[PDB]
Amino acid sequence: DGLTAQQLFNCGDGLTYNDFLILPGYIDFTADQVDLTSALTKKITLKTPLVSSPMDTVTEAGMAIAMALTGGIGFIHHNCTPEFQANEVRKVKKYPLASKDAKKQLLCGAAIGTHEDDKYRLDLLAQAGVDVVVLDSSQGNSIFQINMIKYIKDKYPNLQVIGGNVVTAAQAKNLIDAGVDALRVGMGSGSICITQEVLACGRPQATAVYKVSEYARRFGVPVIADGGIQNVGHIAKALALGASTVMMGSLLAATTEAPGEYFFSDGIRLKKYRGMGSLDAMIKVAQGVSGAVQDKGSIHKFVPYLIAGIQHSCQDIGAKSLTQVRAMMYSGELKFEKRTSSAQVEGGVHSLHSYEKRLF
Amino acid sequence: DGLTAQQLFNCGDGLTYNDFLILPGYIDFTADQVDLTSALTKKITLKTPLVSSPMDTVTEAGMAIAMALTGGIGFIHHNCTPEFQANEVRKVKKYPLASKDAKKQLLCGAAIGTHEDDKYRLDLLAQAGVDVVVLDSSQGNSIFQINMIKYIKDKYPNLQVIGGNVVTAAQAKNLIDAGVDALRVGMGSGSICITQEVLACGRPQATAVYKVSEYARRFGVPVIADGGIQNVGHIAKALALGASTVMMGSLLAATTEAPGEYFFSDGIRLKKYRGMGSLDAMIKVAQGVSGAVQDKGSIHKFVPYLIAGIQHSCQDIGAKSLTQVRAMMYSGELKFEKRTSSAQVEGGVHSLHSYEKRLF
Amino acid sequence: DGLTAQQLFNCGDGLTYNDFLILPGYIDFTADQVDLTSALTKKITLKTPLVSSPMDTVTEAGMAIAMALTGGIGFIHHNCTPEFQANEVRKVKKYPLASKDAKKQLLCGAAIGTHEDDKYRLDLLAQAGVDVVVLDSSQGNSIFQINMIKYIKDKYPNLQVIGGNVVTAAQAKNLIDAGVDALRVGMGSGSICITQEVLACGRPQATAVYKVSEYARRFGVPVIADGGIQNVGHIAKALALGASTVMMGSLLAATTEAPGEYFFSDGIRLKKYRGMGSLDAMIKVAQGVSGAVQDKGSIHKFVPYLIAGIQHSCQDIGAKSLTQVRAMMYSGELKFEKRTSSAQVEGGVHSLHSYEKRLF
Amino acid sequence: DGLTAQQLFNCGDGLTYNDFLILPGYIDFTADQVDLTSALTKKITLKTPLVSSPMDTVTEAGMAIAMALTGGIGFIHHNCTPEFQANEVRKVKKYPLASKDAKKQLLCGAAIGTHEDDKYRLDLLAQAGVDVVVLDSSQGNSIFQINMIKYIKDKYPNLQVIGGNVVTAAQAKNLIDAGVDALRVGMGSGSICITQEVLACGRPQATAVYKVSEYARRFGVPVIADGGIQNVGHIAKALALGASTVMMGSLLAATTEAPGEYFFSDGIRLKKYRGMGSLDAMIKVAQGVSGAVQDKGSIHKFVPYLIAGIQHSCQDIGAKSLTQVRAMMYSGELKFEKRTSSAQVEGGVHSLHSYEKRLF
Ligand SMILES: NC(=O)c1ccc[n+]([C@@H]2O[C@H](COP(=O)([O-])OP(=O)(O)OC[C@H]3O[C@@H](n4cnc5c(N)ncnc54)[C@H](O)[C@@H]3O)[C@@H](O)[C@H]2O)c1
Ligand SMILES: NC(=O)c1ccc[n+]([C@@H]2O[C@H](COP(=O)([O-])OP(=O)(O)OC[C@H]3O[C@@H](n4cnc5c(N)ncnc54)[C@H](O)[C@@H]3O)[C@@H](O)[C@H]2O)c1
Ligand SMILES: NC(=O)c1ccc[n+]([C@@H]2O[C@H](COP(=O)([O-])OP(=O)(O)OC[C@H]3O[C@@H](n4cnc5c(N)ncnc54)[C@H](O)[C@@H]3O)[C@@H](O)[C@H]2O)c1
Ligand SMILES: NC(=O)c1ccc[n+]([C@@H]2O[C@H](COP(=O)([O-])OP(=O)(O)OC[C@H]3O[C@@H](n4cnc5c(N)ncnc54)[C@H](O)[C@@H]3O)[C@@H](O)[C@H]2O)c1
Ligand SMILES: O=c1[nH]cnc2c1ncn2[C@@H]1O[C@H](COP(=O)(O)O)[C@@H](O)[C@H]1O
Ligand SMILES: O=c1[nH]cnc2c1ncn2[C@@H]1O[C@H](COP(=O)(O)O)[C@@H](O)[C@H]1O
Ligand SMILES: O=c1[nH]cnc2c1ncn2[C@@H]1O[C@H](COP(=O)(O)O)[C@@H](O)[C@H]1O
Ligand SMILES: O=c1[nH]cnc2c1ncn2[C@@H]1O[C@H](COP(=O)(O)O)[C@@H](O)[C@H]1O
Repeated sequence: DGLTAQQLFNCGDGLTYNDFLILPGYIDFTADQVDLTSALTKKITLKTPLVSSPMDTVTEAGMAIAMALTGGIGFIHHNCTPEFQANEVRKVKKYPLASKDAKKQLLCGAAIGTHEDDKYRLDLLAQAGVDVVVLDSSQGNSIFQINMIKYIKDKYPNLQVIGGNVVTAAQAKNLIDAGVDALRVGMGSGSICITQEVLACGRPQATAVYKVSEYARRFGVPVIADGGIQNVGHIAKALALGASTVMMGSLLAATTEAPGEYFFSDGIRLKKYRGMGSLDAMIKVAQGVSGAVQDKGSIHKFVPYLIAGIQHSCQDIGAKSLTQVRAMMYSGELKFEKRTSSAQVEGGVHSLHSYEKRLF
Repeated sequence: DGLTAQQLFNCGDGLTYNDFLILPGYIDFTADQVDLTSALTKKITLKTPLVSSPMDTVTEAGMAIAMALTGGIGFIHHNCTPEFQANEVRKVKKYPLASKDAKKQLLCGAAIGTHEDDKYRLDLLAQAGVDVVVLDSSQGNSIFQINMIKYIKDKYPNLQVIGGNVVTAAQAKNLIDAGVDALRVGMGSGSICITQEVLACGRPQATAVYKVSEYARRFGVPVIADGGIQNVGHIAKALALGASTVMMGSLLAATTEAPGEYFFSDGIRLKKYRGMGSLDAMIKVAQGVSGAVQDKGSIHKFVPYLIAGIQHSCQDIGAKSLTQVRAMMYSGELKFEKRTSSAQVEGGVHSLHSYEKRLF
Repeated sequence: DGLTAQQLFNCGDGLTYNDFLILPGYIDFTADQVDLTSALTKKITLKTPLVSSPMDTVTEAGMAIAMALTGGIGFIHHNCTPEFQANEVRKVKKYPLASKDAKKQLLCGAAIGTHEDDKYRLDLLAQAGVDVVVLDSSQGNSIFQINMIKYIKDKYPNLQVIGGNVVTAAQAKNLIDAGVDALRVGMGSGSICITQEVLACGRPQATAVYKVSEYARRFGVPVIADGGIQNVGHIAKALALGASTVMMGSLLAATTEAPGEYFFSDGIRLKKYRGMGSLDAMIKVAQGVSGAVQDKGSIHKFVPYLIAGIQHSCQDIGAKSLTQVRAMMYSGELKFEKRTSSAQVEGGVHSLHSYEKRLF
Repeated sequence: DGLTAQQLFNCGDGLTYNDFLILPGYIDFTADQVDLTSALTKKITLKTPLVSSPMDTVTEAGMAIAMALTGGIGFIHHNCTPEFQANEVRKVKKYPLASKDAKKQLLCGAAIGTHEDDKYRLDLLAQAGVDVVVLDSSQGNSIFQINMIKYIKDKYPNLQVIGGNVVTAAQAKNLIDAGVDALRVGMGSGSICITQEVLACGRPQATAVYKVSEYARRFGVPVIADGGIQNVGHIAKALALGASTVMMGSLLAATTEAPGEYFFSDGIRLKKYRGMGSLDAMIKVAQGVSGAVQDKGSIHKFVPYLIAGIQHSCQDIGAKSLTQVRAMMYSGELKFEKRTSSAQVEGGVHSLHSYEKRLF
């Protein structure tokens, strides 16, 4: 009855989060007894598996503080001067589940590129007290990224470095050999991303998260699942497939703590959201779009809802912690099954004249 | 020519009712010679395979009386004070194919939870003379449900108990060992249900109905197929896959006997219909939506139409009774075949400028 | 390179006409050198493979005359008094590729049921000079149809009888043993049919046409492909899969010779079209809808377009006659390939702001 | 990890460009170091892989000059007098990556049919100095085309002849034996083509491009991929599957250099675009539609964008030239993976209220 993850993904099919479900297990505990403790890198641990994306319409100091206070972490974007990014990290560091360091200050992440401006940008961020840095690229398996990783681990031996983006075990081997402390996974699955239309390169997100995690777990390197998360079930699926944490953009967009002001159109409230490879953000080929997302309220209200939903999902599948979810996934005890297009219709809201969908 | 059910469902695919058809057989009898007699539990038998769902917008005493008079049964909902549910059961018991007990009163079902308030609710329902009780949960394979079943079978040895919801043979083993008299099958396939999108857990309904019934038939325990029934063909498919009875919500919603008033919107008549896990019905995470369904008239006219349609379907496939349909299915005499997206388009109404679809 | 029909259909998939294509061959002749001569029954031959459906919104004497004059045949419907159907057959018989009998009168077909009124209806049609009769049923594998066939072949040994509808080789065995002269194939594929929705019984049309023809060719019994023909490519596919002739409803509906008046709605011209199992046409369960189809002009203009299109299709696949098309299909010389949903999008009109589709 | 092209296309599935992706490789060079040099025929080489289609709404002398100046080539259409086509070729020959001949004049292509008017049309095009000629047919594997090829290679031994259209290795064998210098590939995949609807004959474009190229590479004969190119990723996929050059219609339609005037509808600017087999372009059966495409600016701006996009795609997959892309594809070093319908949705723009899509 059911299929194990190894035989679900080694079929060669192009599986996404919407193409499968997890089969229910046995329940002998309540939902809020479930532990969501998660390893971000080899040496940084969070109370929750949630990470904010380093985009200029998603993460500044206000978003980073709110994610850290709710038990996650925020990565500040680099579409600004080195001075500005360092000042934002300083505001986070100088501000029950809160994510904190050895001095009891909030944890903060930052993003950098792989050019020579980024070697100076790194120094300002290290002086500002950054806890972890992510090399922000579409295709992280490059000589430019490998030279940047080898430079950082020599200059600042204490710093935690996240490599990527990657979608295959061959790409992960080079970055793990180069000494990264974690891997960012996904290519083209993001809500605002058109990289697969424009360059024919990418991967369906569920098989990518599963494949890279199966290779990376052998070296003690955790995986961050990034792009294409639309709901709490997508977070549960990403963690169940081997990811240690989940990074999101559009799902945290249009919250009170996200950068940019609110506006009105068609009688409803909106906030701007755009890809870092859109012409708006940057002979010059575009890799993303710019648009808008509906208002979602404060992260101090929305993150507790995601936490309750992940706990309820772990209870339905029979696991007391995310560590136990991944252990029963790799051992073949957790079970999955595919969905046909008809099953996807049967699984959504159907056969009603009209309906109202409130989540919490 | 064609595939048996055993080789149709052991392929590992995510099959739903819309993904297959039943191949025609040989006809040597008229349609109204077909017998629809069905076992609800180990000791309760109905003239028809139809069951009303225990939802607050579907089953109260008026709905339960009409279903029993038409040869089916109604399960009264528990989103009310225990006094009110016992009084509704009392009104059903105080009221040619009618479903009745040894005292010649109509048969009545009731629903309860698995908390400690439900031990008191159970005693009032037993006082009121209830014939069968269903433990109403999204994931019935739990210590809470198993302790509730073992308590009921000791306190009232005469009472018939229905377990679930379940979608796998591993879940059914625990409830059959605990002593249930029938199993409720389905998770997330309901018209008003978003559990699969919020918690990533569930199963396509046709494979769930087929697999739980194949395990349960060996212990003499019948199966009730619940959620995702849109038409008479779905009822015929559910019974052909091994189910003894079929439970529906939205298909019996907006009938004259269902609870709640009628109202007009967009020039047409409607009645409210909602999931028991919707915020409207019940820090708190929603598992269903609330909406509306178009008016359908009285169950005293609508149920006879479903009965005639199931008889016509049994005639087309060559069987004189539902018992014979399940016997031909398990022996490999009955045949099935898959449908691609193009076959589903060819099977619906197509190639017309406009059309009118009256069923009876 | 490519797949033979035997290995395309013995995969167990639910294939429809839209799910595959025919691979091109070698051309050494012009398009109008192709011969479309087709056997309707064991003793009736037509210049073309086209047959009009016996529906009350499709075939009366005017349609039957035009179909016969253009090289096909028309089957008159039975939703009228036996007197009226016999008078319509009389008007066809009383009237360069024209379909004619030994007396040089036009050929005419008629439809009858399997009840005892039909034994009298048959005699009026036989005296009216009918050339062939079809038993008009949704599921022709019945004791009622077998007794009717055995009665007709004894009463009128000269009469040609078409059995069906069938979709499997097991159904065809009984009717071929009973002595039918041809088989009508298809169940639920028609434009106005909801039999699969309501009774769960039917079959995808391309696999049904292929499987019944493969069994029937061994006894010299031809096959008529009926229901779900939307364009000339569907006619070419039906003939290539083993059918001797193709029957259509909606494709010949709203022509000048079809019964019923024209009317205007939404600024365009329409004619009524309905299923024989719709409540409009006939305690009672509906098996079809009633609607409308856009005007197509005269059959004396429209049938020549279908003839030219089938000749062009035979030229592209490399065959000088329909006999040679079926010979290369059964020998494995003709090749086919499957289509994914994306291939169906690439195969239709795509990537335009607006367009106009003119066929001839 | 991933599938090679040989095992992706030998599955028998109906694959299109949208049904797969290319997995990323290793990067150790910048994007504008990538070489796009491409062989058009056995003796003509271009700086870029881009070709203009010979359609009356796409290629006249203005379009041919602009494509040649940007490093590609244009084929002039033949839906005009032979005198007019020769005069257009004359204007192209009379006019840093520019495509040129031994006399340092721009390269020019022309189209001809397989009738006896075309033997005279050929002589005027040779008079005018044409560099290459394409035999313009829907099904090029015919006695008419083979006699035309054998006539041209004897009359003008210096002329380069392109055969087709073909979609199978059996069709290519006859034209390669006849002595063609290149093959045009595709049937029914074009934006304005309904050949698969009307004649049931054609092939999904990605499998056709891959299979004809695998057979043709053994004889040193290059392949031109024609029809169904919607974006830069489609060009990258076509070249990666073995094509030497890519031909497009709709993607170059509504540019400043394309023939026909601009017009306004619904507040936007448009230009007419139609299939050569539409009734507008030419008892007669249509094989294409006529419509409109939105304005796209000058080819001197649009072609550089396509060049930058193909270079970026080659960089993401790890290749310094198109020659190396095809070498990694045939050796099994390049990797691909399939996409389910859900993966195609995840890969496009999703989960936004509104968005703006600018490419450059
Ligand atoms: N799937 C994804 O994750 C994805 C896809 C597209 C864009 N994006 C987002 O958009 C942003 C842009 O991504 P990107 O990949 O263009 O960033 P990038 O700076 O790596 O890309 C610039 C290009 O210049 C080249 N380059 C990079 N570093 C270099 C160096 N040191 N020397 C010489 N050449 C060098 C690379 O080949 C690269 O294609 C990213 O921050 C990312 O978050 C993400
Ligand atoms: N697929 C489905 O069938 C489905 C899915 C969702 C909701 N529903 C409907 O919505 C209603 C709500 O379903 P539900 O599963 O939330 O009901 P429930 O009362 O079982 O759920 C409440 C939660 O509290 C916990 N719990 C239950 N009994 C307990 C006890 N005795 N002690 C301690 N903890 C206990 C359980 O872990 C459960 O998740 C149901 O009546 C059902 O009809 C159905
Ligand atoms: N897929 C299809 O081809 C399809 C499906 C539905 C309807 N239809 C059309 O609608 C019309 C109605 O079809 P139908 O199958 O209902 O016709 P029918 O007269 O065969 O059906 C009437 C019912 O009465 C019973 N019956 C038939 N003859 C009998 C006899 N001699 N004695 C006792 N009982 C008998 C049969 O079991 C049948 O279900 C047909 O003419 C057909 O063209 C076609
Ligand atoms: N998939 C495709 O590539 C496709 C499909 C349809 C149309 N088209 C376009 O439309 C145009 C029309 O295509 P077409 O195939 O009809 O051109 P065509 O001139 O080859 O077709 C005319 C028909 O006449 C016949 N014929 C051709 N040459 C002959 C000769 N010398 N003697 C006797 N008979 C002869 C052929 O059988 C052919 O079907 C083409 O230029 C093409 O670009 C393309
Ligand atoms: O412009 C872009 N194109 C493609 N991907 C991008 C772009 N900008 C950001 N991304 C990715 O998109 C993710 C956010 O996707 P989302 O959570 O689905 O909304 C980011 O974390 C990046 O991995
Ligand atoms: O809130 C909810 N979420 C999910 N499933 C529910 C909920 N409430 C009821 N159900 C299920 O939905 C079924 C009715 O589904 P329907 O017949 O498709 O309309 C019920 O019998 C329950 O099994
Ligand atoms: O009411 C009905 N329900 C289902 N099938 C029918 C009905 N009436 C006619 N048919 C079938 O529909 C065919 C016509 O289908 P069409 O060519 O697709 O429009 C007829 O020849 C019959 O086989
Ligand atoms: O009328 C027609 N029907 C079918 N295919 C055609 C027709 N006219 C041109 N073609 C093909 O369509 C291609 C252009 O397709 P596009 O690039 O997708 O817009 C041409 O290069 C021809 O191969």
